[PDB]
Amino acid sequence: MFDVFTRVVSQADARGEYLSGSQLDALSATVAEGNKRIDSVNRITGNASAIVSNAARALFAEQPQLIQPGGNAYTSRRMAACLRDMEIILRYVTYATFTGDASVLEDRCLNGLRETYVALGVPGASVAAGVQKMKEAALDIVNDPNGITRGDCSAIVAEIAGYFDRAAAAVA
Amino acid sequence: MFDVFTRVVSQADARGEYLSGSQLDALSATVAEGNKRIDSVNRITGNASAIVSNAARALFAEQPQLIQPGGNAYTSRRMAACLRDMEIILRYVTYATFTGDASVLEDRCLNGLRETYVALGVPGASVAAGVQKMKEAALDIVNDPNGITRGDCSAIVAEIAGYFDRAAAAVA
Amino acid sequence: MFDVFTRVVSQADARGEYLSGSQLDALSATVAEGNKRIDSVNRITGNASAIVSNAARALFAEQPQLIQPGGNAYTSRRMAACLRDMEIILRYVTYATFTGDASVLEDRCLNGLRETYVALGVPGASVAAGVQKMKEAALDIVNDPNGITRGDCSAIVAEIAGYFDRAAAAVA
Amino acid sequence: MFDVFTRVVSQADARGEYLSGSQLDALSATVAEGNKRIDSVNRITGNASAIVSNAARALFAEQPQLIQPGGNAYTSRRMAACLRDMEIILRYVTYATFTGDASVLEDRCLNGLRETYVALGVPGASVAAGVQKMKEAALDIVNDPNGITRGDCSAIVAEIAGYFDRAAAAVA
Amino acid sequence: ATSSRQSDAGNRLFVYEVIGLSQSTMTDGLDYPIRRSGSTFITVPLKRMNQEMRRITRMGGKIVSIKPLEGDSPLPHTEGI
Amino acid sequence: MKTPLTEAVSTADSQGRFLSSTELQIAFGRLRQANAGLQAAKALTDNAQSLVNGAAQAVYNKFPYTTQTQGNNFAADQRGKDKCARDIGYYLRIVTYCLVAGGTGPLDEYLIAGIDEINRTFDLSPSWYVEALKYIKANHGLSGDARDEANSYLDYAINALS
Amino acid sequence: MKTPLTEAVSTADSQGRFLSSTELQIAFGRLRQANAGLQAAKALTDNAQSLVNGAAQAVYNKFPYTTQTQGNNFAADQRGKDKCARDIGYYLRIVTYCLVAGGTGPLDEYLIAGIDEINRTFDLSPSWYVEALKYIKANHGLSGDARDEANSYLDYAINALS
Amino acid sequence: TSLVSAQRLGIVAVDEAIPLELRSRSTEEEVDAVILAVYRQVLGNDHLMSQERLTSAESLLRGREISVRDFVRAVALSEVYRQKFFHSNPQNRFIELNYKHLLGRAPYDQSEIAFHTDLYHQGGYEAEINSYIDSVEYTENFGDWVVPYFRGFATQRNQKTVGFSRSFQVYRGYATSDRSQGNGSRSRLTRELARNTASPVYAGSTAESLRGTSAGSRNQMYRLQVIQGAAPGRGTRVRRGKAEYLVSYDNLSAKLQQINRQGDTVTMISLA
Ligand SMILES: *[C@H](C)[C@H]1/C(=C/c2[nH]c(/C=C3N=C(/C=C4\NC(=O)C(CC)=C4C)C(C)=C\3CCC(=O)O)c(CCC(=O)O)c2C)NC(=O)[C@@H]1C
Ligand SMILES: *[C@H](C)[C@H]1/C(=C/c2[nH]c(/C=C3N=C(/C=C4\NC(=O)C(CC)=C4C)C(C)=C\3CCC(=O)O)c(CCC(=O)O)c2C)NC(=O)[C@@H]1C
Ligand SMILES: *[C@H](C)[C@H]1/C(=C/c2[nH]c(/C=C3N=C(/C=C4\NC(=O)C(CC)=C4C)C(C)=C\3CCC(=O)O)c(CCC(=O)O)c2C)NC(=O)[C@@H]1C
Ligand SMILES: CCC1=C(C)/C(=C/C2=NC(=C\c3[nH]c(/C=C4\NC(=O)[C@H](C)[C@H]4CC)c(C)c3CCC(=O)O)/C(CCC(=O)O)=C2C)NC1=O
Ligand SMILES: CCC1=C(C)/C(=C/C2=NC(=C\c3[nH]c(/C=C4\NC(=O)[C@H](C)[C@H]4CC)c(C)c3CCC(=O)O)/C(CCC(=O)O)=C2C)NC1=O
Ligand SMILES: CCC1=C(C)/C(=C/C2=NC(=C\c3[nH]c(/C=C4\NC(=O)[C@H](C)[C@H]4CC)c(C)c3CCC(=O)O)/C(CCC(=O)O)=C2C)NC1=O
Ligand SMILES: CCC1=C(C)/C(=C/C2=NC(=C\c3[nH]c(/C=C4\NC(=O)[C@H](C)[C@H]4CC)c(C)c3CCC(=O)O)/C(CCC(=O)O)=C2C)NC1=O
Ligand SMILES: CCC1=C(C)/C(=C/C2=NC(=C\c3[nH]c(/C=C4\NC(=O)[C@H](C)[C@H]4CC)c(C)c3CCC(=O)O)/C(CCC(=O)O)=C2C)NC1=O
Ligand SMILES: CCC1=C(C)/C(=C/C2=NC(=C\c3[nH]c(/C=C4\NC(=O)[C@H](C)[C@H]4CC)c(C)c3CCC(=O)O)/C(CCC(=O)O)=C2C)NC1=O
Ligand SMILES: CCC1=C(C)/C(=C/C2=NC(=C\c3[nH]c(/C=C4\NC(=O)[C@H](C)[C@H]4CC)c(C)c3CCC(=O)O)/C(CCC(=O)O)=C2C)NC1=O
Ligand SMILES: CCC1=C(C)/C(=C/C2=NC(=C\c3[nH]c(/C=C4\NC(=O)[C@H](C)[C@H]4CC)c(C)c3CCC(=O)O)/C(CCC(=O)O)=C2C)NC1=O
Ligand SMILES: CCC1=C(C)/C(=C/C2=NC(=C\c3[nH]c(/C=C4\NC(=O)[C@H](C)[C@H]4CC)c(C)c3CCC(=O)O)/C(CCC(=O)O)=C2C)NC1=O
Ligand SMILES: CCC1=C(C)/C(=C/C2=NC(=C\c3[nH]c(/C=C4\NC(=O)[C@H](C)[C@H]4CC)c(C)c3CCC(=O)O)/C(CCC(=O)O)=C2C)NC1=O
Ligand SMILES: CCC1=C(C)/C(=C/C2=NC(=C\c3[nH]c(/C=C4\NC(=O)[C@H](C)[C@H]4CC)c(C)c3CCC(=O)O)/C(CCC(=O)O)=C2C)NC1=O
Repeated sequence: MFDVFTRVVSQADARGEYLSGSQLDALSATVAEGNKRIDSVNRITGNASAIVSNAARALFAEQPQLIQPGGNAYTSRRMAACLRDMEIILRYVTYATFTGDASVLEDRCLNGLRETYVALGVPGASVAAGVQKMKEAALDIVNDPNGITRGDCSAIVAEIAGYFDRAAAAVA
Repeated sequence: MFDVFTRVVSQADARGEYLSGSQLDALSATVAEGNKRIDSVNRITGNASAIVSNAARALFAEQPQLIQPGGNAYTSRRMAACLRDMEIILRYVTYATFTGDASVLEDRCLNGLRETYVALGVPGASVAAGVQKMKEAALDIVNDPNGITRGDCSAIVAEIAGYFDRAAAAVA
Repeated sequence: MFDVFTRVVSQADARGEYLSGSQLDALSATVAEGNKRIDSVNRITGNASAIVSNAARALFAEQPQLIQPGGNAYTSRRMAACLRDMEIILRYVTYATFTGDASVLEDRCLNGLRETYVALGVPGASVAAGVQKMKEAALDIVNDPNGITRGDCSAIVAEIAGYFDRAAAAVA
Repeated sequence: MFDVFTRVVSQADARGEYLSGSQLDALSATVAEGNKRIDSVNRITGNASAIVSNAARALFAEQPQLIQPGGNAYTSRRMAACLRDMEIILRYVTYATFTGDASVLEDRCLNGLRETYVALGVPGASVAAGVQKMKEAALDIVNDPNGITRGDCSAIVAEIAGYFDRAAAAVA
Repeated sequence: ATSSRQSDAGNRLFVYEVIGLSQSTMTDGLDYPIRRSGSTFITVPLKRMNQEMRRITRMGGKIVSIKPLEGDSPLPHTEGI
Repeated sequence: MKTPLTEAVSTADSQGRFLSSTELQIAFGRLRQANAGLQAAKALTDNAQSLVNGAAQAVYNKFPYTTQTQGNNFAADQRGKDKCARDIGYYLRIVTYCLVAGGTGPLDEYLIAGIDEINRTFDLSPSWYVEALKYIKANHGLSGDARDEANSYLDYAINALS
Repeated sequence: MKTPLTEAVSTADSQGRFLSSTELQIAFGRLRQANAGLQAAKALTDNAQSLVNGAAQAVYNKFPYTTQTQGNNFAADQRGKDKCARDIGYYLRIVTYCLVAGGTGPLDEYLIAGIDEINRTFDLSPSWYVEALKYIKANHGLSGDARDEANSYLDYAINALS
Repeated sequence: TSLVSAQRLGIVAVDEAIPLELRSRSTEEEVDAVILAVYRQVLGNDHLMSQERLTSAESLLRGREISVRDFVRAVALSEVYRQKFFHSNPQNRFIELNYKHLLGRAPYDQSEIAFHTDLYHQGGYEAEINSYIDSVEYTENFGDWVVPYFRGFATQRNQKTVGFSRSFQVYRGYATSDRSQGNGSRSRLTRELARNTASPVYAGSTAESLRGTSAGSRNQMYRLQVIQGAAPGRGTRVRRGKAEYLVSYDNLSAKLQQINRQGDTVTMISLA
């Protein structure tokens, strides 16, 4: 896998060049944003169970076809598997936020996931709706101004929204 | 796998008949060139590392894009895999020479090698060129007049060359 | 596991010197003995099932308490395991005759066989009696003058008897 | 522990059968060889100190690494223990020659000797080399025609050689 | 790591098709050589699906297709014949 | 399908290294005795019909109940004799295959593997084939190294059936 | 186990010294006497079945109560008679073992040690075995140097049982 | 290990053992050899009869429908493995048997035993068996196509040094098995695995001791690993908690009486 540094390292080794001034300056800016990135990872991790439970509540409230007898998320076994799937997707989104590159999210969670959900009969649009709800919950929790020092965090929120849209698009 | 004996045994078993006189005379002829077969196997085995290193040197001499930063043979891991592939191909050509039939080479080395190289992105034309280079290196080692009893060895040289063309055609 | 050669090689490498000429002459004597050795191995292998069955029947003629209800060789399973142990001991005796050293017996056949027969409740003295009876049958098989060219084979018979006595002494 | 008679006595008692005519004839042959056996025991006992001193001198001439400062046989006490070990091994070889069975040599002297030499850091290959030198010394003294009545004594010399070989193999 | 296990429905078999199995620091751990990298087909039950996916993913393999079987038997694999 | 050469290559490939002098000596023993194996295979191919008919006659001599007891497993009718004759012909043909190959490999994949289930399911006594193979041992009439492999493959199927 | 060779080696090992001329004389006496011991053991081996049956019969003559009254320790049934014949066969076989070994070592290791606890526990009378050994003394038929060997081991077991 | 160590330890044949890999398009001989190797190693060198030979999973290998790992899993999940190693065995012994068969290893620590016991209690035998085959260690060591083999006598990347000494307590020899009389065996590691220590190896020729004139009438010694505590009478000063006693046959009953009167527990008795 790669993080925000080793992705640029792998690109430079493919090109066979040393890093220029612009790439090192971009990586230094990423290091400057790194504390905000770790704050985002900490907040989503600390409210992960709340995010998964509230997203499951809203998903099966707006889509009651899944929890009804016969629905995929019906039966405590399949429901526990669905809650595990929300927890796994949120966990790998936090992993991709931590690395700063989505290599862990593509290569470790989203690869074969669409074919998994097609072979299982899992409706991937419902999973994408749950990922959208985890996105809005996590972006509200990151952007909470209380209990943390002031600063601009539009870049990391945009990156987390990109990771969440990547997770939702891989199952849709 | 098969050798020169179990090949015609399996053909006679699939026909359900005993071996006729011409088949046994052909196998007696195979026993007659068996000593030259053992000589060829021993000479390629004894000069295998020199053959692999010289074939690699020529291959990266007139195809330098393999070793270029970003090339398929660039990075120690990829070059070690390249020399290991050369060693495996030469070893399985000696295996097929030893058996007198290309069952071990086609079934345990060339079986699935082409889509392996396709999925990795390994350029199979350059692999076939390296196999060709090991072919003239091995046939130059075999046909060295010094330090060996005189005799005609065109059949075993043609059979080794045929094994090398089966190895090169399975990767191109 | 050693043969007649690598045992002398192992003590010489432990001493750190080349083989003296007496050791080379003794190894050449074993090389000249090797045709009679391969004859003995082939004869015991060819009559292995007859040797095992005859020794089993005459062992239970000697010891009827083994197949008696409650005996160790009673019940098809235990009888079948006993018969497998008899043919395994005969097989490893052929192995030790083949190599010319008894390292395969003490390293594979008798390695923990005493502990296994104590733990299972197997009477090891009855196993040693069966090994002596297979020894008598195999020595009558090897020293049979019919169907072979003449020669003095007391050395290979004494070596087979030594392997059999070491196999019997390990379980008793 | 056993002698030549009591080994086959114990082997017959483990089977519960009387000794057959072949075993009694073999023991009668042992009784016939016993005078030469006593002669061999007497000769090795007489020249025991010469055997030990000459073989130790030859061993440290061939292996001067043992007496060098820091060597295993360096220091008077370790060298004494070395000469004591050679004398004890000779004494137990004479005991095994006297009894006609290697029960005393293997059971009282060779069992656990390899573990002791490993635990002290004693090189068991050097012990095996010294025991081998004592072997050709003892078979040179035993097979000396001078001062004794003539007769074929190859069997007792081979038996002493076997005792020395199992003494050297128990430490190598 | 799943609730599927200890269930009859968790014996539903699937076939994973994975590509790109190559040596990597993640693969440097392995004590055995890998012989194929073209298209490896693995039969996986439902209970064991989580383990297999992670294992394939950990080694860097890429999953191309997962075919359901509608059976507990691996008979419609038909790849090694 | 085991021979000297195939097991030599399999051992070297399990080692993952080249063909050392061990496998070369394996090939030398194969070359040394392959000519006698081919001569033995030629002689048994020439005498195949006579030895199969004599082996079937010896089986009927030792086991006369196969020729008089009515049953699908027995040779009381001409169908059972034809099946017995072609079974003995199979045994002799895979024996010649083992002589050609130079190992018991053709016996291992063609005849030995699964033969316990064949004799159990169709109620074939293995002692019939044991007497047939003892007739082939008694009357193949080779000498030297040709007879020694002939006794090797014959007693291999004797030991597997008993 | 106790033989002249084992005793000589045990004493020389206890003193940590080589085998002197004393041990050589021990082996010389063993060697001279061993041929008569082996001939005595051969004759007892050949006459063993008749000697054991006659010894059991002589015990039944001196002690008829062992054949009439019921009891596990008595020979009134076939099981008790088989046990008595097996016991006397054990005694005679170990006497032959002592004849071969040249000392009372087989008796001391196989029969003498613990026979008091056996005769106490299983209610066996040592007088029965004393009469059995006395019948072996009466009818072994050895003469000369071999007879004094046989009678020494038979009286050693008698003196142990009485 | 090398020749001089393995000759004393009796593990020569383990060191010259080649891991069987079922290559693609394998001949029936190679599939038969893989099946026989799996039955030898997974079923612990048991005399396996043909009546429980698992013909279905054998045909699934022959068919190439399942991998070698699947066959190992099928064999370990069968009732042959349940009868031989699970039903009559305690949990510690069964977990050690699983490690020896599936992973070719001795267990390293007590938390591994606690994890496997908790996984048995939470998910059944099937879940527990899967734990070993679907582990990172199995995939790395054997993967899909290599028959599992004993790796406890070789230097492993993530291994504990105590695993080498415990492998001799688990692997008793080449001609041994894991079957006992009545099929119920007690674990030899529970004393050390719980306490995170090791025992002396004492395997084969390692167990022997020098006899001399000190062996008694029977020229053999007996080896006693005994945990010693303070005596209530305080007659003799105890210098070590774990003590070694080498005693003859003629004093073995007396020495056992001495140890039992001292209140000390016997942990091992072997030949020497
Ligand atoms: C010198 C004053 C006279 C002399 C000496 C001589 N010595 C030896 C042999 C040995 N000497 C020793 C002594 C020691 N070894 C030790 O480790 C220590 C303690 C550190 C001591 C004191 C030993 C062990 C030997 C024998 C082993 C060996 O050769 O090293 C010899 C050789 C004897 C032989 O037979 O080979 C000689 C000649 N000789 C004289 O004439 C001087 C008057
Ligand atoms: C015969 C003279 C009289 C007789 C004998 C009788 N003996 C037994 C039982 C046992 N005898 C032995 C003796 C030995 N066992 C040994 O191993 C050796 C050394 C080789 C000896 C001498 C033993 C051990 C037993 C008991 C165990 C067993 O049954 O084998 C019995 C049976 C006693 C019982 O209660 O079952 C009998 C009857 N009885 C007579 O009346 C004869 C006068
Ligand atoms: C037969 C003459 C006697 C007899 C035998 C008997 N043996 C067993 C069980 C086992 N035997 C072995 C031995 C080996 N296994 C090997 O792989 C090798 C080669 C290195 C040897 C020498 C083993 C391991 C076992 C146990 C495992 C298994 O059963 O496969 C039994 C069965 C005991 C039981 O209760 O299960 C028996 C009966 N028994 C006799 O009475 C004869 C004297
Ligand atoms: C067929 C097997 C099966 C079971 C057993 C099952 C249980 C189950 N109960 C749920 C919710 C719930 N269950 C309750 C139950 C109660 N609240 C109370 O105060 C009462 C005391 C109590 C009733 C005894 C409530 C209030 C919720 C809603 C929780 C939420 O939306 O957050 C949910 C969450 C999803 C949803 O809203 O449907 C599941 C999956 N589902 C299944 O498929
Ligand atoms: C390594 C990372 C990883 C991922 C990504 C993963 C996905 C995953 N989800 C699964 C099942 C499942 N996933 C769901 C999920 C849902 N059903 C719905 O209706 C909702 C739309 C949705 C939740 C939002 C369900 C219901 C199953 C069980 C399907 C079945 O039992 O038939 C399975 C089958 C195996 C098993 O559950 O044990 C896998 C492998 N497993 C992993 O280890
Ligand atoms: C081990 C646990 C741990 C963590 C996670 C941690 C994070 C952490 N976040 C920091 C800053 C910060 N964190 C933020 C983050 C944000 N600001 C906002 O208004 C947004 C709501 C939000 C984005 C999610 C900002 C803007 C800073 C100051 C700039 C910077 O230091 O990078 C700092 C600098 C010290 C400080 O001023 O507080 C630390 C140490 N410290 C710890 O000990
Ligand atoms: C990115 C990771 C990486 C490394 C490290 C690497 C090393 C590397 N160095 C090579 C050759 C070489 N390297 C040298 C180097 C030297 N000769 C000397 O006398 C000097 C003392 C010394 C320099 C310090 C030479 C002479 C060759 C040519 C060898 C040949 O053609 O036979 C080759 C052979 C292929 C080729 O000709 O390019 C490789 C693969 N390749 C890689 O992809
Ligand atoms: C274990 C190692 C070992 C090997 C490998 C070996 C091989 C070997 N090759 C031989 C012959 C031979 N080898 C050749 C081979 C050739 N002649 C040529 O001019 C070509 C350059 C070349 C083909 C590569 C020929 C022509 C013969 C003689 C014909 C024959 O014996 O088959 C012979 C017969 C004895 C002799 O005349 O030398 C042996 C023993 N002997 C051993 O001990
Ligand atoms: C409790 C499970 C169990 C079974 C089943 C069993 C069978 C069994 N039957 C045997 C022998 C035998 N069985 C027979 C049987 C027959 N011969 C005939 O002609 C008849 C047609 C037929 C009867 C139906 C004979 C003759 C032997 C002796 C074979 C020999 O000594 O060579 C033997 C050989 C050992 C011995 O002599 O006792 C075994 C082990 N043993 C067992 O422990
Ligand atoms: C692949 C099967 C095969 C085998 C096994 C085989 C063995 C074999 N044994 C031989 C010799 C021999 N075999 C013996 C053996 C014995 N002589 C006796 O009287 C004893 C009964 C007996 C000991 C068991 C002797 C004495 C020789 C001749 C000396 C020698 O060649 O070493 C020979 C030399 C050629 C000959 O004179 O026959 C061969 C080739 N040949 C083959 O093709
Ligand atoms: C049962 C009869 C018996 C035997 C067999 C025996 C062997 C024996 N040899 C020993 C030591 C020794 N043995 C040697 C021998 C040698 N060093 C060399 O370099 C040479 C290769 C070799 C002379 C051939 C040495 C040097 C020691 C002392 C090791 C030490 O303490 O540092 C010790 C340690 C105890 C002691 O200090 O004596 C024993 C027990 N002890 C017995 O009671
Ligand atoms: C107490 C001290 C003592 C001893 C040891 C002793 C031994 C002894 N050795 C003898 C014979 C013998 N000794 C030998 C031995 C040999 N012949 C050889 O040429 C070989 C060099 C050598 C083997 C080491 C032979 C061949 C006989 C004659 C055969 C025999 O009597 O067994 C004899 C028979 C009488 C005679 O002819 O001399 C005796 C008494 N006598 C004693 O008073
Ligand atoms: C937990 C981490 C860990 C440790 C500590 C460890 C030690 C270790 N050292 C070993 C062997 C060995 N270690 C040595 C070391 C030495 N020989 C000498 O003379 C020197 C004094 C010394 C080097 C300084 C040797 C020679 C062997 C091989 C012994 C043999 O195979 O015969 C072995 C046997 C297995 C093998 O050969 O791989 C182990 C397990 N293994 C581990 O996984
Ligand atoms: C889950 C239960 C299960 C099933 C259903 C199963 C079927 C099955 N049958 C097979 C082979 C086979 N099946 C047959 C059957 C026959 N040939 C004929 O001509 C007849 C029409 C017919 C019998 C009446 C044959 C001949 C093969 C071997 C094909 C070959 O190896 O070339 C194979 C390939 C592996 C092997 O050779 O054993 C499988 C997997 N295996 C299982 O485990």
